[PDB]
Amino acid sequence: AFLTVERMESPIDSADDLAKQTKIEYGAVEDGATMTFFKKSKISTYDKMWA
Amino acid sequence: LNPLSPDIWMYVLLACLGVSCVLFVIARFSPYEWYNPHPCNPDSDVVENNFTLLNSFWFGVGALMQQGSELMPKALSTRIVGGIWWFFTLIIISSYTANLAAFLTVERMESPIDSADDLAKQTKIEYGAVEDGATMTFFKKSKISTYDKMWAFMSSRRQSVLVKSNEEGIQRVLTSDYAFLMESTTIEFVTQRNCNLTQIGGLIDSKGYGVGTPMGSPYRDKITIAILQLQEEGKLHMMKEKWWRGNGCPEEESKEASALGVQNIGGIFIVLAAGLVLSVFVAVGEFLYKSKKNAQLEKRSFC
Amino acid sequence: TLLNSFWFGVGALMQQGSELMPKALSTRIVGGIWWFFTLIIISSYTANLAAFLTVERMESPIDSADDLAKQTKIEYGAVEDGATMTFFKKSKISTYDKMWA
Amino acid sequence: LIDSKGYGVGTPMGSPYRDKITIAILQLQEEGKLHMMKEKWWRGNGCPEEESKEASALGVQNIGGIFIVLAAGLVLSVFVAVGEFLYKSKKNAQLEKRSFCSAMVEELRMSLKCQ
Amino acid sequence: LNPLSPDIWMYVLLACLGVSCVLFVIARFSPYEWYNPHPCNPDSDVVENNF
Ligand SMILES: CCCCCCCC/C=C/CCCCCCCC(=O)O[C@@H](COC(=O)CCCCCCCCCCCCCCC)COP(=O)([O-])OCC[N+](C)(C)C
Ligand SMILES: CCCCCCCC/C=C\CCCCCCCC(=O)O[C@@H](COC(=O)CCCCCCCCCCCCCCC)COP(=O)([O-])OCC[N+](C)(C)C
Ligand SMILES: CCCCCCCC/C=C\CCCCCCCC(=O)O[C@@H](COC(=O)CCCCCCCCCCCCCCC)COP(=O)([O-])OCC[N+](C)(C)C
Ligand SMILES: CCCCCCCC/C=C\CCCCCCCC(=O)O[C@@H](COC(=O)CCCCCCCCCCCCCCC)COP(=O)([O-])OCC[N+](C)(C)C
Ligand SMILES: CCCCCCCC/C=C\CCCCCCCC(=O)O[C@@H](COC(=O)CCCCCCCCCCCCCCC)COP(=O)([O-])OCC[N+](C)(C)C
Ligand SMILES: CCCCCCCC/C=C\CCCCCCCC(=O)O[C@@H](COC(=O)CCCCCCCCCCCCCCC)COP(=O)([O-])OCC[N+](C)(C)C
Ligand SMILES: CCCCCCCC/C=C\CCCCCCCC(=O)O[C@@H](COC(=O)CCCCCCCCCCCCCCC)COP(=O)([O-])OCC[N+](C)(C)C
Ligand SMILES: CCCCCCCC/C=C\CCCCCCCC(=O)O[C@@H](COC(=O)CCCCCCCCCCCCCCC)COP(=O)([O-])OCC[N+](C)(C)C
Ligand SMILES: *[C@@H]1O[C@H](CO)[C@@H](O[C@@H]2O[C@H](CO)[C@@H](O)[C@H](O)[C@H]2NC(C)=O)[C@H](O)[C@H]1NC(C)=O
Ligand SMILES: *[C@@H]1O[C@H](CO)[C@@H](O[C@@H]2O[C@H](CO)[C@@H](O)[C@H](O)[C@H]2NC(C)=O)[C@H](O)[C@H]1NC(C)=O
Ligand code: NA
Ligand code: NA
Ligand code: NA
Ligand code: NA
Repeated sequence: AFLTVERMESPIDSADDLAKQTKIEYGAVEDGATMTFFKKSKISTYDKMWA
Repeated sequence: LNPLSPDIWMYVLLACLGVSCVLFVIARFSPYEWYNPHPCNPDSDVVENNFTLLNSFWFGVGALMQQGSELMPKALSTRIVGGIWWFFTLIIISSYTANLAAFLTVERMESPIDSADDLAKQTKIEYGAVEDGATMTFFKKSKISTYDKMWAFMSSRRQSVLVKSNEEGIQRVLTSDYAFLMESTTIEFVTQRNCNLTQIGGLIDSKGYGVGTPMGSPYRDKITIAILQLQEEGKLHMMKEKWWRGNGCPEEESKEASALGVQNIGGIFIVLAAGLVLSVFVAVGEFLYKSKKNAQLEKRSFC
Repeated sequence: TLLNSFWFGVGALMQQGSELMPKALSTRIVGGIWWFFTLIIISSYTANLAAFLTVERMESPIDSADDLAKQTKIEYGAVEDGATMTFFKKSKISTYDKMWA
Repeated sequence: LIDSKGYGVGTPMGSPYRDKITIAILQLQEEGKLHMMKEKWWRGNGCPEEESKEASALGVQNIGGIFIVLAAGLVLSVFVAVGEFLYKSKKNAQLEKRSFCSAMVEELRMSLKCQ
Repeated sequence: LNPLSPDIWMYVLLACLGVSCVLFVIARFSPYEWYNPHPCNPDSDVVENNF
């Protein structure tokens, strides 16, 4: 029950997997072209990253 | 033999000869193991230590495989061997049942190849490409790198790695062992409805598609203000998510994890078959040894 | 005897012990390899009956509308062209748009 | 790749300098030139790393410490093998008449084979 | 030595010495566990324990 717990877990590999990780805080360059894509996105996976 | 990473299989085997042979040294040097195997009398001067080198391996192997042995030592210097070699067993045998429980319920299929470079070293995979399309014009003019060496593959074995269309090769890779070099827009389309065929590697080339326009037009200054408008609102991405979606394959179920057959473990019907034949050969091998002794005992040797 | 040779054939496979305990080298390998045949089979049994009862405990029946969206085996079903599909065709929640797909 | 922006050789307010470049930059894009130069400044150390994963497939890194306690469990066997050998030699020297010279004779007796 | 906490391993070894000593007391105190280990020539008054 240890070696099947740390086998179910895996490092994040995409942008939706990081949305389910509220422990790891996001970080970005502020008020630039990166947040420009994220504030007007209606995909609602990246809107969760904006939240 | 998979769940213990064979450094440990070589260390335990070199510890099953290690602690075994030291227990031979400790016993013959200790006084209490010099007791009588015939305790009916006080002594007939028949006082003899039981631990021979054949019996020294026997408490080694017999304790490592949970079945026990016949010796079960008496002297305190041979209890400390018997108190640690037993505790050496209940972690190795209780990590074997731990890992093999954790490899059957949670499996992750490792691919042998991960890129165009790790794929390049193994010539047993029979790469192939789509002959006379847009891909062969990339590798023909390729004088760059690794991809030049892959051109020497395809020129050596033509009409077998040069499938005439996309659809015939998808039938071919579903049967044979094959690995495409084709467009990464169609690969995103095939892998969503035919979920046995994943995209390993990544981008090697970036041509990029585009709306056509005749030679000289005021359209193209207003086409690009419409395409770049659709990139920013995500409409060009939401339409890309809409058509290439299809069915989708959330394939994680683990599939009743495994009804374990011969296909996983069959080597213990091989190491059993290669064990009993080894003992028939030593049965005749010591049968001649008794005849070798009887050659020296009475008078006669071979008759 | 053959009556006792099953006893080392059965008792060594069920880990309860034996009564013979062979005493010479030509019967130490057969006495030794058969012990290694037991400890792989019995530890591919305990290590696999654990692997059934933790698989059908991770799975659970669907309890919401997003969990059924991840189940492409169970096909949806609805009343056709009515008030139910009216809510689903104009939804922009994109969880119910996946149910419309 | 979330977004697909793309860089570009810029061109001033509406001018035919875009037309001589969009022709000529596609010759660099298709032959080899934007891969021969991209691997000339984005090269780096070429660092190999991690052998990617062992990932709970137990080796020496986790249960290797029992080979410490198996090594430590045999050191306490040798040091007590002297202790049993000194305990009866102290007893047998008390019995008949003689001193610790016979304790070496007890080693001369127990150095023999199966008796 | 991780899947049991350091409170169990400290108590298991203190339950090993707790049952090695109590079984030593009961086996001497009990009448039946006194027996002669010589039935090859019985009735010898050579009563000894394995304990
Ligand atoms: C029924 C009787 C049961 C007795 C069980 C006793 C179990 C004792 C448990 C005590 C619990 C105390 C908690 C902490 C102890 C740490 C132990 C450890 O991990 O390894 C320690 C040593 O290893 C040993 O302690 C010796 C074990 C081998 C010999 C045991 C023979 C038993 C015979 C019984 C006859 C009586 C003789 C023994 C009397 C004790 C040190 O390891 P380390 O420091 O990490 O090494 C790295 C050092 N470095 C970093 C510089 C490289
Ligand atoms: C004895 C120590 C253990 C074995 C030694 C190795 C340890 C060294 C560590 C690492 C090196 C390992 C690499 C060796 C490769 C050689 C080929 C090989 O042997 O495997 C072959 C057979 O397997 C056997 O026959 C060996 C096991 C049975 C004989 C030994 C035990 C018998 C009693 C012992 C008497 C002494 C008592 C000792 C007491 C301690 C594999 O079979 P195959 O035909 O290739 O099947 C392939 C099928 N496939 C293609 C689908 C995949
Ligand atoms: C692929 C095919 C390959 C196979 C076929 C190849 C074809 C070739 C054909 C034929 C060749 C094969 C010949 C058979 C070999 C053994 C014969 C035998 O049994 O006699 C002896 C060896 O048996 C033992 O017990 C081993 C240990 C010896 C005990 C002490 C003697 C000296 C120890 C030093 C060296 C030891 C080893 C050192 C490290 C290696 C019997 O010994 P024992 O004293 O009577 O046993 C007492 C048992 N007791 C304790 C119950 C009382
Ligand atoms: C763990 C230890 C390993 C070996 C264990 C022993 C060997 C293996 C024994 C039998 C092999 C089984 C044949 C394979 C068929 C598989 C089908 C099945 O599941 O059960 C079948 C057999 O049911 C039994 O097995 C009953 C148990 C046998 C008891 C005798 C063993 C004691 C030996 C000691 C005696 C001492 C001798 C004297 C000594 C001196 C019938 O069940 P079913 O009708 O098919 O149900 C289907 C349900 N389903 C569709 C949902 C699946
Ligand atoms: C939990 C139990 C505790 C420890 C047990 C004892 C410790 C030592 C045990 C095993 C040591 C193994 C060392 C290396 C590991 C194998 C690697 C290998 O390449 O094997 C190969 C050859 O090797 C063989 O075929 C031999 C199989 C090993 C079993 C030995 C049984 C002898 C019993 C010992 C006692 C006898 C009693 C005698 C009494 C006097 C076979 O595999 P492959 O062809 O490479 O398959 C390729 C597939 N793959 C790539 C995914 C792998
Ligand atoms: C004369 C008496 C008998 C002695 C011999 C008995 C015969 C049979 C004995 C053993 C047979 C089988 C084992 C041998 C295999 C190699 C061991 C190994 O794997 O290394 C392990 C030891 O871990 C360390 O190296 C950490 C530092 C250890 C310092 C000294 C330990 C002694 C502890 C105090 C001693 C006093 C205790 C006192 C308590 C009161 C782990 O290695 P690693 O560093 O983590 O990395 C792997 C490196 N490698 C790949 C090269 C392995
Ligand atoms: C790193 C350096 C090394 C570590 C230093 C280690 C320090 C020294 C280590 C161990 C001390 C002794 C070592 C040599 C003697 C062997 C022991 C023995 O045989 O037991 C004897 C008890 O002892 C007696 O003879 C009766 C007196 C009781 C002593 C205390 C109780 C023993 C508890 C546990 C012992 C201590 C446990 C540990 C305590 C902390 C058995 O009685 P016997 O009289 O032999 O039987 C009749 C003899 N006859 C059959 C031939 C007729
Ligand atoms: C001649 C000799 C006779 C005795 C044999 C001696 C050898 C073997 C004896 C014990 C084995 C090892 C000793 C310590 C471990 C015991 C439990 C422990 O962990 O401590 C306990 C503290 O309880 C105490 O503090 C009492 C300490 C007195 C020792 C004997 C008490 C038990 C007997 C009378 C028993 C009466 C019970 C009712 C019976 C029907 C901790 O509590 P817990 O229980 O572990 O967890 C429950 C609490 N919780 C749920 C909130 C977490
Ligand atoms: C599991 O994947 C393997 C991949 O190797 C499949 O094995 C191939 O099966 C086809 C049958 O159409 C053979 O022509 C190939 O030669 C096999 N490849 C080999 C042996 O390397 C296997 O069919 C798949 N199983 C299932 C149930 O999908
Ligand atoms: C490889 O392709 C698929 C992937 O498992 C297997 O067949 C598919 O099965 C799924 C359901 O699991 C269906 O939705 C697909 O339509 C099936 N596709 C095809 C082409 O049959 C197929 O059995 C696998 N193995 C081989 C040898 O082709
Ligand atoms: Na388990
Ligand atoms: Na057992
Ligand atoms: Na037993
Ligand atoms: Na078990």
